[PDB]
Amino acid sequence: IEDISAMKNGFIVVPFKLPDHKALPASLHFMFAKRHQSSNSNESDCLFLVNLPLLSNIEHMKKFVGQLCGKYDTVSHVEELLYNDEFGLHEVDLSALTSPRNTALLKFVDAASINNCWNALKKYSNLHAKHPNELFEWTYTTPSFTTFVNFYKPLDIDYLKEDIHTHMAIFEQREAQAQEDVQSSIVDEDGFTLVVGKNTKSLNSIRKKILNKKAKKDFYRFQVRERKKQEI
Amino acid sequence: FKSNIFKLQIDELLEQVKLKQKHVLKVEKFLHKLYDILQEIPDWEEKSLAEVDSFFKNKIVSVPFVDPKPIPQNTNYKFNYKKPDISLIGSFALKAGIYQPNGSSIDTLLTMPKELFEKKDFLNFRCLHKRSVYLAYLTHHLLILLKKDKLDSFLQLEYSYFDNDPLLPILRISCSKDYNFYKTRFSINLLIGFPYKVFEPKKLLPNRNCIRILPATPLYNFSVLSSSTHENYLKYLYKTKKQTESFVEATVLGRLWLQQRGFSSNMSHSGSLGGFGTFEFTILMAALLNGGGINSNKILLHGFSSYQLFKGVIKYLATMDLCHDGHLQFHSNPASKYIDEGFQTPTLFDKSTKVNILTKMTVSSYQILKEYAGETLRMLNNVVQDQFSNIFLTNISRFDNLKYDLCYDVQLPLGKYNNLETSLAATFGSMERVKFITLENFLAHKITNVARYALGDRIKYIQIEMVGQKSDFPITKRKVYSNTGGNHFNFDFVRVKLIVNPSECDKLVTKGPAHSETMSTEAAVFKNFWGIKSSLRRFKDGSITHCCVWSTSSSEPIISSIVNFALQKHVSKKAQISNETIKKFHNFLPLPNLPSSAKTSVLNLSSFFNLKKSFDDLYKIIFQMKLPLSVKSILPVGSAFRYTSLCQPVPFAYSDPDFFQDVILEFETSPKWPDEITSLEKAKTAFLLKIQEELSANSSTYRSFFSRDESIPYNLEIVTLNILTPEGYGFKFRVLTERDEILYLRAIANARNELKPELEATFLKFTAKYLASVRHTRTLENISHSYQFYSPVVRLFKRWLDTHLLLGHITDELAELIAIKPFVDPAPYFIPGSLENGFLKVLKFISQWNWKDDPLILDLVKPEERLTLAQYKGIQMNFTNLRNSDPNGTHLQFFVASKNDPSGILYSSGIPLPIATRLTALAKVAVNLLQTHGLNQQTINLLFTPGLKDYDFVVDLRTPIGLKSSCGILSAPSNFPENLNDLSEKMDPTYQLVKYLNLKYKNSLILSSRKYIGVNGGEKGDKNVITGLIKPLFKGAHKFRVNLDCNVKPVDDENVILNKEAIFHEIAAFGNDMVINFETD
Amino acid sequence: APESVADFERLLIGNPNSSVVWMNYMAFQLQLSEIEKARELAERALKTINFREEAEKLNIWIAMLNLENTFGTEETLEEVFSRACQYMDSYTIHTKLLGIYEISEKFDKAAELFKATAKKFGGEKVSIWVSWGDFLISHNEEQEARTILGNALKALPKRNHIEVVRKFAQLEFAKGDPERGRSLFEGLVADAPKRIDLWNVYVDQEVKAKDKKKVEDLFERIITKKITRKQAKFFFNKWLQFEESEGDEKTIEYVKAKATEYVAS
Repeated sequence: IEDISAMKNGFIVVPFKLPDHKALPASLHFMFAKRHQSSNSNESDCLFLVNLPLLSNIEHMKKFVGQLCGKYDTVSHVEELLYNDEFGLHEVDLSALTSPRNTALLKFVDAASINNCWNALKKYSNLHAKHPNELFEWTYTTPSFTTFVNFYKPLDIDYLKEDIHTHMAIFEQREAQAQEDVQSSIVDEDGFTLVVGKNTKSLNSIRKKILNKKAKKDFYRFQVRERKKQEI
Repeated sequence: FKSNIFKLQIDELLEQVKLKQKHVLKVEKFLHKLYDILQEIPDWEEKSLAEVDSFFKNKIVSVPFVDPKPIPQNTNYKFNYKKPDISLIGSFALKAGIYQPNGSSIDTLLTMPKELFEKKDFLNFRCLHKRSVYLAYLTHHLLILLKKDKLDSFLQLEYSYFDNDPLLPILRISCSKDYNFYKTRFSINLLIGFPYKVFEPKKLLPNRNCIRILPATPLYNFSVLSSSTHENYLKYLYKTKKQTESFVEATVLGRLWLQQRGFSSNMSHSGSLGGFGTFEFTILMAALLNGGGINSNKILLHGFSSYQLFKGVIKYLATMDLCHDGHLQFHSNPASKYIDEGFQTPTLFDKSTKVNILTKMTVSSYQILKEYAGETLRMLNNVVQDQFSNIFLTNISRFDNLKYDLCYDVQLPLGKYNNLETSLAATFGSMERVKFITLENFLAHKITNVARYALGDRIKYIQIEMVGQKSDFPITKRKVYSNTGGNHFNFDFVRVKLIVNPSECDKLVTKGPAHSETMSTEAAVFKNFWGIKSSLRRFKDGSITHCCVWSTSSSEPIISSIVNFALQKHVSKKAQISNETIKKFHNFLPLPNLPSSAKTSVLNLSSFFNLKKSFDDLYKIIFQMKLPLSVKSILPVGSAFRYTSLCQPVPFAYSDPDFFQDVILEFETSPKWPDEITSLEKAKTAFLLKIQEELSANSSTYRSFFSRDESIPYNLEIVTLNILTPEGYGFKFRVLTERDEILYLRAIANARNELKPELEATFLKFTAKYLASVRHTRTLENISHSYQFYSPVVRLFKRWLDTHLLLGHITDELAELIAIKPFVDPAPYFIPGSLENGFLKVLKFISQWNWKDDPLILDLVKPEERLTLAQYKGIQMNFTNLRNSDPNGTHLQFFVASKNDPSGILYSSGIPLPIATRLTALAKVAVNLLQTHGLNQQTINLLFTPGLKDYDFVVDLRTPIGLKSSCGILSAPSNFPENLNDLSEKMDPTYQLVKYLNLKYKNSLILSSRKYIGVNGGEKGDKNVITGLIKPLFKGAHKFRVNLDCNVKPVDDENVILNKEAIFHEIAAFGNDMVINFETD
Repeated sequence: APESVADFERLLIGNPNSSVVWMNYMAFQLQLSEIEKARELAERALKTINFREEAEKLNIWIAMLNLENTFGTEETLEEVFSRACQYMDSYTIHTKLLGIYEISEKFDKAAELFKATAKKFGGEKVSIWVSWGDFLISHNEEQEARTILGNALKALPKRNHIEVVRKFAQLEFAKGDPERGRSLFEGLVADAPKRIDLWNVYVDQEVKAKDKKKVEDLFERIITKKITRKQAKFFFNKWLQFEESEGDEKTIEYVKAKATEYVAS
């Protein structure tokens, strides 16, 4: 039960001694990791993290890599963190509609960094598998009533003013450019013009409209012949 | 259509209620053996009083001599018994014997001889004393014959009363486990009566005296004359049963309706309820078959079905008065005629037999029958819903707190029959005995008249139940002997029940007549009725009238005060008055920390109207500010604006979660809105910024800041304007424009097929917050003004849900709808006239609700815009489409709909099936508690204790500061602080904490809390629990994945289960400075 | 094992993502033979499962596909085909319906679906050509298989040409014609004689094909061509493993002698 150190899929368990509770009858926090492969330019040299602890941030991974290099004495320096929808709020871009659950991605600087922290976490897996008491202690930046009144706090009026003004300026620039691009006589390569109207301002919206979208039976002699037939 | 549905439904009820020929043959064989027995009973002659005294002294049977006993110094006649004329009376005799759960009865008349009659036996108890010694001799000889033929092994014989008539005792024989009819559950009654036309009707009239010491005794005249004319009724009903074909189904329908309402054919003038059952229904429908027109037209025809007969007779009892305006006249052996003179008593009169039928019914019984007739006539003329089970399958008479709106327990330590003159304030003399033969009758009529004249218009109807009335006594007793109730009389105490007019439920003064030079008779009865409490006050306009002023109190009503005064004045000095149930209910409602809150009534709205006044001042200011887009509308949409806030709004009380009432601020139409949702919210933020700048630059006394709204998912820039107006109130302005519905529909269109239901939930949250909320608010405010008691009922129901920890996951508008259901549709009950009756009606309805089959359709209106046939059927088709898409209800449980919202999902969306089943289970446990145990302070205390069980863990937390005063409840914060950070400091986080942990462990855990810490944080208002349930999804152990969305622990290299302790330590580190206790299972 | 419908329903409430008991319930209604309740059950499942469970969505997609192949008709196949290609990845739905056609033995209709997926998605994908070659050489139709390779050669880019001739040569060595595989292999080393990984899969496939003289002459051709040190010792030691697995000590000594005169340079 202490030798469950590597899954068949290839995931390394990283247990953690948590700070104990004053009224508790130490404890274990099961963290998982595996390196990620992708042809994306901004998704090179990245580690897939599964079951992150509560509200773990840039500071959390900084303290963790500090403890890791202090223990195993490797050179590994993390760069950023991706896919931190730990709650599930930033899932859908409603803005882009109008105009990796429970996981995270950790960025490193180079292949030396990723391979050094990789063998560090491998030695950590063997560390739990042979002697599960010499592990790290995961700590939270534990919130108190100061962070709670930050969660119940009024907003900064100057920050609000600056954000509103800059967003309005960039939105006006983009809107004016798109309007001119629509009503700037879009002539195709083979002589074809395009039919826009007065008061339209989005060629995207034109494509979106496209994506959204007298039998006189008694006239002739044969027909009146069949009419005579239907009288018979 | 109505014909088809009602015919199939009455066919179902008749095949349900139909009895069996095996039971019929068993009981007729048994009564045939009783026939042989009574023909073997031998006759006997004139004997004397001391002779029959020695007879029944040496014998075990005791004669039931009624009060007063016959005395040989004053009786100059003697006794005899010859062959009685035997007949069988009952529904079986009318060929309508039906199954009854507790049992039924077939009576048998043993008719007394004319040759035994003397022509002056009707005078002065003579014929009834003859009847008593008659029945006693018959009991003795039937006892000999049963000891002879060995039927004594399982037959039990007792004395009883014919429909609770204390002057007319009968016999009652019953069988326990070949002539045994125990499977039939019958009990046969033996009646001693008189033949037809055996005394003078013109001397037997209700105004003709038969007791001399001049006042008459009409009920005694009725008893002797009905016991004479029992069989003429039987042959007349046999004639009408030959004449019409549907009589038996009509009378079983009437009988089941009467027993479902709670009436009976028993005596009601002894402080009981009833007087109208099977026999009265049959005689009445026979008279209505004979006719009933104003010029003797026929109202009911022979070819009518039972539906038509029932509709006709209930139309007659609803429309026509028979007590105070007119009377009905018919002949049994030529036509019936209504005449226009009320006799202040129920008056259906037969001149062929010279009888009044409903003299067992008192005035209050007739009043309640009139109201029930009106209610069922309304439900018959209702064409929209199915009212059938609504009328016939809901016995409301179980709980008196659900049948009547105010119950009153009064104890009467009387003493003795000669101690009456000291223990009463009234007088029970000779002519009082003549008019009101039994002490129970006299005291009951005294309480009815006293309480009715005392209350006046504060009650619609009244009822006096005599708790402890045993209508059964053995053969060895002279009458019903008891020692309960502080005296030797047949009651424990008096239950005074009131059907109350809610508008005049709390009028402070009790207005009387004016003042002339001469003391009028009415003002004289007023002065001798009130004594010290009366006065003569000059009002504001200048009238000079008598009135007895009271004082309002929160904990107890003026009805309680006035009935206390009236009973302790004009009844006795020893009675005890109580309604601690409603006393404790008014105590359980919160009391705001305000001046004069204790003496303030429960219907006061002055705090709400002060809030509205401050809002209107701010409304004028922001309306006359100057903006680039002029303001089009400002709509208050808050819970205080619809009177359903839990804590009443106190000035400067800034810790109640309903401190900031929502207002919608909508500008004029403009074509220059942005067309990108984030920049649109930012433009609305720009408008609010300009508004705030102008306010802080012009009207500096107001204070203001800016907050966020994260209740709408994926729309993260919604900024709201918090405004603190210096009368101590807060409003968060949010802006609604003409582009929001368009952009949300466009987003849900352009989203792909997986994420479409997520944006469905998003748009539905948006609608329920912004658009239908305004309609909801104005509708509920209007109908609350028409229904005052809706606001205390919804406040008590929200308190109940908060203490049972369901409010965090059930929205307040759904709470208000499920609270207002009984006020809108109280069928078949009454409109609630007490906080107690309303809340318990809500609990009974939510317990009996089967939401898997039954949707909730409401028509939020003033009493008699309603949802017509097409809209009703369309909403039901929406419901059945939802149930075909979801038969089990894993996604939706409550389908509630009204005129402002025919969708059916809009308010009950996103509700956990554990929470819904827990709510229904709590209601069922509550109603079973009230079924097994009587309603009292311990039961309601157990109702309000939180559960804390069935939860897999509980987390007990406390705040560093008690919040009762800051929430505004006395057992006060004067001014706003100079720092909004200190406002956030005195604020409370626990709801945001439990919401964020719900959002975190939404895949695996259900975490609930208490919302209102100011009432539910103990005596200081500083405690909050966090209960947590594990899903079966992670109670099972599963394969390792990548989007499992839980903190886990593997059981091997492939399969994993959840990490309970790690969750617990995460919550502990989150609430490190706040969590105190933690219990696990 | 659960048997009753109420227990089935309560387990579907208890686990909404357990596609294994979802297919147990659809198997139960197939044993009781209700295709109407089958399609409504698939509709209820696609309504109740999560949106981020795309693997379970694909599983219920192929589930309704299996039920409409075994017990449905061709018009329903077209309807669910269209709705699945509208919702999920149409090339994947093409391959799954292809595989169900393989296990249901409809040769001509499976072949029409090969033509369909080759005309729509043959410009960028290669696995449809792999599966078409597998079907046609299980049908033993070699010249039409070669013309399908030619359609891949004219419809794909150059690196995809290399991949399709490589996979066709591998399936030729596996179950097709070995001399045709040899011909495409020598043609491929005539186009590109440098590709060490290509030479590696070539020598692994001949040492699994077990033809001794060709193993010899191909390895001598590797001796004649330029090879670096690590790949040289790789080919040398794997040839040692082949010769010791078959047991020719004279060839063992020959390889050790040529290895000594190679390292003595």
